[PDB]
Amino acid sequence: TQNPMVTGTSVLGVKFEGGVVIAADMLGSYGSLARFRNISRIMRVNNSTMLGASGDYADFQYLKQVLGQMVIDEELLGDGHSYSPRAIHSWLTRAMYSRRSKMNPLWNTMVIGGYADGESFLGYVDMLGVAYEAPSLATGYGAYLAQPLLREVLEKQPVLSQTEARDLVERCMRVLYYRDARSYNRFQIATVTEKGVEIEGPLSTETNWDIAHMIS
Amino acid sequence: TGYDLSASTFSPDGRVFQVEYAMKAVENSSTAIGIRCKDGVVFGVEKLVLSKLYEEGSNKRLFNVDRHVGMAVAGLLADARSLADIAREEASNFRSNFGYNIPLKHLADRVAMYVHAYTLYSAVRPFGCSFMLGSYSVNDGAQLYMIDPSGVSYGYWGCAIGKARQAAKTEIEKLQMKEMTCRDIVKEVAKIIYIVHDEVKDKAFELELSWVGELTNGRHEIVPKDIREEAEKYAKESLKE
Amino acid sequence: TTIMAVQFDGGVVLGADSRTTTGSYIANRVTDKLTPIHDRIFCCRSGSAADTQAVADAVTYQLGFHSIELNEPPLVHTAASLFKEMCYRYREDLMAGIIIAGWDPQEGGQVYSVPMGGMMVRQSFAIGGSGSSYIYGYVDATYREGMTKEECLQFTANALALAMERDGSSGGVIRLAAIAESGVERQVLLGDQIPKFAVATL
Amino acid sequence: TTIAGVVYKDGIVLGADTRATEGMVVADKNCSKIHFISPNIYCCGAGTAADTDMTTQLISSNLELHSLSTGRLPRVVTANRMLKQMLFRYQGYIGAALVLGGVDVTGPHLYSIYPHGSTDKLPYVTMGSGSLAAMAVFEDKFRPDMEEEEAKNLVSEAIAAGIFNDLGSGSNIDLCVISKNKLDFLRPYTVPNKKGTRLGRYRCEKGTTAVLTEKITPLEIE
Amino acid sequence: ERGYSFSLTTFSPSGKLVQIEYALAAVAGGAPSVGIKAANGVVLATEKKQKSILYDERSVHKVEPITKHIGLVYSGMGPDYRVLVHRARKLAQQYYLVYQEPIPTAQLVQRVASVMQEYTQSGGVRPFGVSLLICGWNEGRPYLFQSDPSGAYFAWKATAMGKNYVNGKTFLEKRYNEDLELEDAIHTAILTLKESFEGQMTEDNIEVGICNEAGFRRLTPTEVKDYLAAIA
Amino acid sequence: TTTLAFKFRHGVIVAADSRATAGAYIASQTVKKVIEINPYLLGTMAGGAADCSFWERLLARQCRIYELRNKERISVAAASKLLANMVYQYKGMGLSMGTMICGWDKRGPGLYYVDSEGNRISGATFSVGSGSVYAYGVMDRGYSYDLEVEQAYDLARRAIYQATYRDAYSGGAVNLYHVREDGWIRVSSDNVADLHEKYSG
Amino acid sequence: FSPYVFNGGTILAIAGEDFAIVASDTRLSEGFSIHTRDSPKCYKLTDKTVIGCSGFHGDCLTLTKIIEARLKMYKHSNNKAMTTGAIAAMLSTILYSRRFFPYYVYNIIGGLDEEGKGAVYSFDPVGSYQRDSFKAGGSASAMLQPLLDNQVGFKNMQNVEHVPLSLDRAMRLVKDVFISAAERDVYTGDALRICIVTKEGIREETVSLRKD
Amino acid sequence: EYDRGVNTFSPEGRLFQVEYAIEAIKLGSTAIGIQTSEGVCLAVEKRITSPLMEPSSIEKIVEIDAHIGCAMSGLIADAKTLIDKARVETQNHWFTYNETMTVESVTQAVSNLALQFGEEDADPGAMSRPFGVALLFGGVDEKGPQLFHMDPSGTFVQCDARAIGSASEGAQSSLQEVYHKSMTLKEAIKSSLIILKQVMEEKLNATNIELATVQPGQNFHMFTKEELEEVIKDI
Amino acid sequence: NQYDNDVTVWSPQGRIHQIEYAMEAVKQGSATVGLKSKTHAVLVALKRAQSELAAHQKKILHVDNHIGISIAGLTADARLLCNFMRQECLDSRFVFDRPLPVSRLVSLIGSKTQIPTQRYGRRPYGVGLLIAGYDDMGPHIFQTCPSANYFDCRAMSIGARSQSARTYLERHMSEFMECNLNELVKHGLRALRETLPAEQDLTTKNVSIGIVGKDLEFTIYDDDDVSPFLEGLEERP
Ligand SMILES: O=C(NC1CCCC1)[C@@H]1CCCCOc2cccc(c2)C[C@H](N2CCCC2=O)C(=O)N[C@@H](CCN2CCOCC2)C(=O)N1
Repeated sequence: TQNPMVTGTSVLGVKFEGGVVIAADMLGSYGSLARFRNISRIMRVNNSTMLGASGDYADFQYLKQVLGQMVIDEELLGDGHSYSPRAIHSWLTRAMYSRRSKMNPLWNTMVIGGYADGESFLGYVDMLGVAYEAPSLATGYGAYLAQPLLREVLEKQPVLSQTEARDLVERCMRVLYYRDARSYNRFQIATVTEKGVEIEGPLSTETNWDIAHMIS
Repeated sequence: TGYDLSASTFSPDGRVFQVEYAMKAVENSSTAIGIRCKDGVVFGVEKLVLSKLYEEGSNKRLFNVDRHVGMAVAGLLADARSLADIAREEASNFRSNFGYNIPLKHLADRVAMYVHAYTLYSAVRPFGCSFMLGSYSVNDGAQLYMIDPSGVSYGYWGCAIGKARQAAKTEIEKLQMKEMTCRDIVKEVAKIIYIVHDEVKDKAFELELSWVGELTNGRHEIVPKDIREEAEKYAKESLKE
Repeated sequence: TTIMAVQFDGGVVLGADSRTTTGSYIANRVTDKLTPIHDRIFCCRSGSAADTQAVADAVTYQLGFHSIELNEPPLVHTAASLFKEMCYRYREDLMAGIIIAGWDPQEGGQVYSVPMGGMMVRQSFAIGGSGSSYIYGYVDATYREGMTKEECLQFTANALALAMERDGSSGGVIRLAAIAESGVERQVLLGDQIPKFAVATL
Repeated sequence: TTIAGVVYKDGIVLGADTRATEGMVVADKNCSKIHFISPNIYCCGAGTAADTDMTTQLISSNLELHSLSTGRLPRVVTANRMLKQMLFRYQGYIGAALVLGGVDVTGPHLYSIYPHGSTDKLPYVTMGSGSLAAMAVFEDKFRPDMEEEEAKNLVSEAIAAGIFNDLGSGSNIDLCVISKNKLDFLRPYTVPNKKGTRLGRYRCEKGTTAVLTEKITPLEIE
Repeated sequence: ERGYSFSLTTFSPSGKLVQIEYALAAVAGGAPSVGIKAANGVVLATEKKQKSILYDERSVHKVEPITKHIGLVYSGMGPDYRVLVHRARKLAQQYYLVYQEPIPTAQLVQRVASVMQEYTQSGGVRPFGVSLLICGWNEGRPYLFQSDPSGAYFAWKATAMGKNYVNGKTFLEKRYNEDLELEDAIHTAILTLKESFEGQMTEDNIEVGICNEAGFRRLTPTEVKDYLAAIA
Repeated sequence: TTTLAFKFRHGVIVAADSRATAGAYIASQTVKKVIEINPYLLGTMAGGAADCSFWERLLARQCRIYELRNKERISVAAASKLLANMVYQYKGMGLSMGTMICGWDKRGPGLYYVDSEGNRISGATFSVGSGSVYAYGVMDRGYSYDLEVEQAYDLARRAIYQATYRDAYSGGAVNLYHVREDGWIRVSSDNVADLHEKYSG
Repeated sequence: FSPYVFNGGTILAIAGEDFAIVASDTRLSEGFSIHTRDSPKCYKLTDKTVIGCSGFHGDCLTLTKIIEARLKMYKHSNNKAMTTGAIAAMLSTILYSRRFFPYYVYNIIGGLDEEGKGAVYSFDPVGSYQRDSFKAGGSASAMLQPLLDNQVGFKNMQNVEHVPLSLDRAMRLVKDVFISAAERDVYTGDALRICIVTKEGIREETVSLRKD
Repeated sequence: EYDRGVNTFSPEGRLFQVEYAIEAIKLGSTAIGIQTSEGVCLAVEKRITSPLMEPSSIEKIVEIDAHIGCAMSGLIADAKTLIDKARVETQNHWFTYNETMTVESVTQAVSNLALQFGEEDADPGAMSRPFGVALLFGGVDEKGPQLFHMDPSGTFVQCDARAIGSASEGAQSSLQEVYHKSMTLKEAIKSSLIILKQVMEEKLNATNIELATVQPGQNFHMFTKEELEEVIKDI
Repeated sequence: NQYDNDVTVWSPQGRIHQIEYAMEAVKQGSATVGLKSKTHAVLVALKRAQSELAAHQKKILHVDNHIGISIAGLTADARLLCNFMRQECLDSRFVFDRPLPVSRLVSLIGSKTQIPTQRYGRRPYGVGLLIAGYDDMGPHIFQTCPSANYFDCRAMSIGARSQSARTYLERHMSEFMECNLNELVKHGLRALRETLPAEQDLTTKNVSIGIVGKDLEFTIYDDDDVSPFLEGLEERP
């Protein structure tokens, strides 16, 4: 992909005590045009792993297809081994790096959330093959607008509860709606716990416009 | 007499003896049976245990070739594993190209043609395995197919491959499987496998059970352990009396 | 170009304008942009004529062979998937926005957008081509659930008429096709049959 | 270049001018732009002359093989499919714009084929640098199901519009009339332009040119 | 599989390529064919007996056009002949594409014979089991050629192939004459076929093609019917 | 970089500076610019450090293989030809190498200049690198075929010293080698600060 | 599309008589943002060898994985672990293999040679490399190197007793130079990971740096 | 004969071609390697076939690298490819790792070629048959002196003392009778020459044998005629 | 006979004689035993010396930190397969950053070694493998054969006279799960000793051991490193 066509905006992720939460708005933008307003940019990879993607949506659909087939192929063996979130993150890092090295990149930034062996995993992979782990993550404009809030909270409180993390991501999504011109007030929250992966569907943030009257 | 050394040579009677020899290899294997019922398909296999040194579950002859498709094999196990890999590749490629689960009939046809391609040349030899494919879907119902070394594929209500296929078929024909559930059919399958098993020649064996149907929501899987224990108890009770 | 498809209970309604331009010259003014891919599966093409013609022909071939092999009517989703695979694999060489609309017995009437770049999404209704930009608001204001086939035909005709009035790259006649279980009913609105909206004066 | 075609009641009429230029200089005054494809199928060509010639020759030979094997008259749709798939394969680098016309078992058929491999099936078509003038003539005067003579006059007027209003078109008008019962290749159909009479005589008399060396090699004849 | 890379046709201690001789035995067991080169054309005739009346005799032709001016017929194996006909048509078209001129008959014969030779030396194939009679008209002249399974070709004034071809050649020697016209050549060809024909000949029992200035064409059953009525 | 080499009555002298830079930043002052291919054969490096190092190491490998196959050391001319053919394959791709191959073979002393631009020439004196013009001046004014060994050492040291004085991209230490009939010897390594002290009172 | 991005990172290595220190900052940045504060640039290769890599993080990750694989393959084929010098030579060849689409990585290897003495090898992106007593690489290398020249190499100092560098003094110097770098190089900061290689093994230490 | 492919197993589980190639080894001239603490000594009977032949052109001991030599027995022409592979291997190792390859690693790399022959699914350049030569690699690496034996089957083993070739039976029995782990290099050289003199047919002299040594100090060294004369005089 | 020269020729009995001959190749090799407890997997290999002056041929090889193998049969085929296995484990660690599970490695070996058994001119691999591994499912002993079949075993023995070892293992397998490492190795050594003739005896020269476990990377013990395990061994009957 030399030129991304339909793209998704920021994806947020936060670790919490006993799981991980990821948030993404449900919009595919065609340049400035909010063309496709009900697309899911979060995928359940398996019972312990979920994946959210910003960037080119067709590249995301391709990656979702390939990952789904890999997970199916592994589940067929029935040998008691399953891909951990870390293994999926490593595989995605390799795939992105290989495509970048061919000068034919997959134009996506991905947040991989997971919960295995009583430990939370939150990984970042960008289109050049830059990957890492962190307590909190935000792609695109989120990196400038959401990440400071997440990191302030986590710096003063390293371990969050699920409720605390959920409130945090809601606040970040509201800020993104206020300030990201490619945002949309309809988003999904995916949570991975020991219980599995649960994707909560169309949500909206309450907004305040009182400053609109504060005009002179 | 020289006519039976290559699959690319017809005998003067129009037979291909290498394919018949591969079929003999299939015939010298422990039996497997598939039964199609109203709700799905049940597979049973008489896995002969050639030594107590082996871990239980070694050399499984039931495979998952797709979420919705199970496969039971008889004959050369390595050839069977190769064909299972081929079937898995076919299902995965079909999902990649057309975006939905491969219909069982189409998968059976594709794998049967792959098998057939090995019956025409001196460069390769025919596969030495027969196998059944079972699936259940809401739209298609329950489907059971069998493929043999010649590449012939047919749909069945009840199928037996292996060395005791004829006796197993005689037993299967006594069931009215068209109006039965998977829950009773698993017991009947265990009973048939126990009946046809040769206690003297074959020594010990493990019963392998799998199924795919409404009760599994279209997913092929090994029969749960309690279900298998009940089925084996029923089969032994049927044998003893 | 302006193309549109809308789902209704039991089928789909497709529509297109008939203008094909090279620069500002109208090379063809009665183009047929609704292409039958199969008995009850159509595609509306926008973008490069050569690319969409080639891709639609390739998909028609692949889908016909697939349907013969399976002995069953193809799924609309299968045709959309074939289109998607071709449009994604060659996204750097193709300029093709496709709408695949049809009817199949399993999922009824379906509309899928395969825009430039090769993503695929199912939609209650889809619009595309250069002129669609001018009717987004209109469709968003006028669409409602539970529209009958007649209402969907009128809705598509109105939307295409507005797009054609504003978009220099659209015009000509409106080609409509309704697809249901019973089959495909095609029609052409031309001249005074095209919905009219008065130009404001003074 | 101006080429055009129309479908009339019983067949096709194709037309072309006969000028070929290099830059802004006339190279050929009598270029033949209507190309044989099969006895019932012809093709006018604009764009790159070598590309048009080679593409039409190739498709004509392939269609000849196809007809030899089938033992049936070729179909226009077959010619169109072969041409368009080849042109698309070459991604517009074969600069052949074509007007393909024929009569087969399913009646008369007229296609316009563009260099990138797009095609249009239409009752009348124009191509070349003079295409717009000819198309103006058609839009003004075309009617469905014209008689043969009306169609001939219409196509001739269209080519004449191209000849007299486009610097890239000129010289003669060639027509090709195709019906199920005949083919009339009219070359030239009209000669609207002619070189003026030479007022003076500039005849170089013998001995006017000075010669340094001369060599006469006798040739043995049968 | 990939094909065998070694030749199935090899030299015997006596210096013979026995597979070629066996392919020639197959040819000699084929249905009789006759070619006659007249002053103003060439006639190819061949027995076309069907096994039963159930066969749609007008569905498969033994006399085939290669180009407007070149036709051919065969003795031997039909499917091999179809292969060679397809190759010959392709070769003629390639020649036309390069030279923008109908391929001369001799050139077409040389190219087809080259293919046939290739099948006597390449790996893992047998020779073609057919002999071809190729008729053509170019440079205001008729041409009659025969091409054998070995890839050797000869120019003939008249010849016979297939079952009973030695008697046919003697008959042609007795009857043939360089000065005779095309219609007399057709009569002579049909008479040559009659010599080795079983049962009564009809317009549906034999196939005839003619090459002259206009081109090569298969004769219709009505024209053959007229010629047969004249022959009686 | 400044490297020089010259043949004279008593063999071949090879001298180099020891500085390596990345842009304007001095990456190192201790780089070894004289590659010891075998006891009778030396290579010098100028230009891209990675290119010169890699390709002269490849040359050393090929020379060892040649000796094993043919039971004799490769000649200087053959070694330089090997290098030139190796680098010609990458012409115009951005390889930066200016190398002197110096040795003693059956034909006596041998001195070849080989660069990535394709040149391969024998000569009696060469200088390569960004500081080679400055070194040429001094060497040319001081050079005779009949220099004594110590005079030759002094000439090489002074030429490299002056080059490091004028050229911003040359400096560090003068490393000096002498190729004789029975193999080369590392003559010395003198820091140009010490030389500056020596050549100025 | 650019296949490269600069992710910052400052690495340092010091060879002692019987030790080698490899240190790095743990900040991972892009543009003017901080991806993470916990990305150390040092990787243990063998009980005797550590490598520091800075630059384009994608290349750093891929290169470290390739080196790990090569070390295991060498151990398989030769039945012994690679020495530090062998690793340096091999890395030079790996980097040159991409001479026309380079790894955008600066590498410093710190370990023990076969004699048990500290060895530091410094590399450029296309594989040029040399042995040094000390070296800095990455974003703040131009800041670090002159101070090390002055304090480890005693350059420009007269009437100073050139004395062998003890481990304690080396640790203090590493910490001080990284503190100075965190004040002036925007990319350097958030923490200092130090790996000390001795015959006893690899010990690890972490020190806080300023976070702005 | 051609009744079987080159990759056909016998009913006893052995490849026919490998067993035949070992039979071919048993026709080679006798070579003997002895490994001691002070180094490795290789010796080989030259087997001069005519007085018009030049003995110096018979190369049965070749240098693989400064620290590795190889003695060979059997079809010597087949040994050339293996020797070149070993030489290229050591030089590739030096280029990549800036160090000397161990004797075991070189032997392993050579042995990996033994069974790389076959007909079908084989690109041009593929070997049609096994190598008919046995090799004794002597060398000195960090682990001291090392002697390795490789045969046509691709099996290689470290040996203290090994005899290959036609007379390898008696030579091996004598080596077992005489070898002790503490023997010196001079002792090993003398013993190997005694065994060669015993098993050879022509009288052992300085022209009809080859002797090389590898020591931790000196590189691979081929004895000259005068050194050979001195050693032979004390026998 | 006409059926016993190519892998692509089925015999009239439904057998493939070339594969059985490769089985013989394995049955000729020196005995090796594998066994396991709840926490450890052990390979014990009896090594042969071709001559009294030659070193004993190595029978245990490294594949990955968690996987080692013991070979019996043609050693060049063994090296081919070992290199393939090593590359597979390296690929797994490169792509997924995790050790390759042992069963998946065995499946890959099965496919690789089955391919040649069906193609003209190819031969079966002439080596049998015992594979000792440790992964998330615990310890594993696998046996792979020239027929490309593989078995998951509580314990196994392959090579010449391995039937005696199998008899011992069948007798004593009930005790393996609750054995500590030392008792496990001693059981392996007794099983291996059952393969020896009366004259021969287990020493520190002809025995090699390989151990893998939860906190123990695959380690090979040779020469004096075997003495601790041999010290407690009693005298054979
Ligand atoms: O002094 C030097 N040559 C002398 C010393 C030896 C022989 C003579 C050159 C002088 C620079 C000109 C060479 O053009 C390049 C060609 C290809 C690749 C690179 C540079 C890579 C890189 N580039 C590329 C441009 C920006 C940059 O920085 C770079 O300059 N690398 C340094 C490495 C030298 N040291 C580092 C490793 O440790 C040992 C010494 C380098 O090649 N210097």
